[PDB]
Amino acid sequence: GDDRKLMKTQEELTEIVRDHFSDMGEIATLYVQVYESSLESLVGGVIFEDGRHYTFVYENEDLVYEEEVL
Repeated sequence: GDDRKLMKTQEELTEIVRDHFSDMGEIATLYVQVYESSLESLVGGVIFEDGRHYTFVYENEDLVYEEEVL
């Protein structure tokens, strides 16, 4: 009888993404635009001081990213 499944938090999903990019440069602004309190996913891009906006999607084990270009 199975009601003890503990998942991530808005802390943890962000702390993964933050701890990652802290090892690859310096962030002007970090935030989340979309948080899954029901799954373990994280999107909100990331903005560097140096003017490098990237999108970022942590999906399970795929940590995909790309430049923001519209």
